[PDB]
Amino acid sequence: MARKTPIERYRNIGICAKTTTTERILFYTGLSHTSAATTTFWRGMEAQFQDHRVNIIDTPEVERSLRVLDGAVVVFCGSSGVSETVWRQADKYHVPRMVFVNKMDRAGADFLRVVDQIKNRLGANPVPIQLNVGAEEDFKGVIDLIKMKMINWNEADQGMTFTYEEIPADMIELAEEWRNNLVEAAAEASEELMDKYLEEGELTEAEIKQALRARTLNNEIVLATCGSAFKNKGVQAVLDAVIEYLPSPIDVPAIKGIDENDNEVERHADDNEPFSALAFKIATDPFVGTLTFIRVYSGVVNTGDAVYNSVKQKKERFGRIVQMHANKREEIKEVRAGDIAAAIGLKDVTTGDTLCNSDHKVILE
Repeated sequence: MARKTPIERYRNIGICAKTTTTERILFYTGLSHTSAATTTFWRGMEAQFQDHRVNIIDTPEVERSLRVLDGAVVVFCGSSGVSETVWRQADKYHVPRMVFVNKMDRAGADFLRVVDQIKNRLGANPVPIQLNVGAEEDFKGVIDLIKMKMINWNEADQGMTFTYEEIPADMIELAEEWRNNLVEAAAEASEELMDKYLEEGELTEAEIKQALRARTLNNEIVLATCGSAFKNKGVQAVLDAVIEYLPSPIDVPAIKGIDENDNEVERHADDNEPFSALAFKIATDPFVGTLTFIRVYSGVVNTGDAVYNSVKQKKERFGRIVQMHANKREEIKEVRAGDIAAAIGLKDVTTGDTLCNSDHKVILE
């Protein structure tokens, strides 16, 4: 029995802030194709990618949530802005992140101000990849600084389609100043990119995206976007950024746990590694009893498998397994490395417990 979706197309993310951003993500993903974790599909605003499985993990415990997700979308209101406690813990666990400055349609909205605060108050290195076109009631879209094009989302579709257009005349200089910043941000990813940047004064879109992705993954920068969920202008582009810049399960370090001799060991994101998983939320249900949400880090688990609860030091047997989608449940038979699902009816599993292969015991938490 083989893997159906390559592990590189998974994005385990948290949306940290939230309810409006998440509801819009479920809406866009749904028509294009609180629950502890919801699986959605996204192939890009222009269907420019293969289908990616985006597992959206509900975020507030906090230290546990950050190990369950691989990357995060940290959402800041355009008017208030800067979270500080969460950001610091994220730094400790080296969680790659991007930033979404939402509510750009509201009074007092100022994208660059929020960005300057992330740099100054949070000690981060934010790099905008967009510029808002207007603010408050004048907010009508964004500028994709990499393509150097304005995104005009259709109003009747609810932003389900858009058209690329030219950067309006009064924004050209501002758009160029910030594109220069992002390019130099990309140039510092390698010796080769810097040498080209210095000689030619430019980099290709593919070079810029690869570089910005690498710097996001090594926690050197945080890319910044903006928009408005209510005006259906922006979250569609956040979803593209998740694919382009946030990590897959093989882009983060192997999870660490403790073995039977109290020594630190790791479990690599590979289906051939011994099975290991963390139970991160247990939800009750009036028809199926309990839903034990697990993040699988390594190996595979199937319905009928005997596994070991390393905390309780007892065997559990997996029965039914489900993944929650926005509008239904998919009943499944296996859960592989890098994925999230819920096991129905486990007997004695508590939140934070590790489930693993009996012959390679490990406690993740």
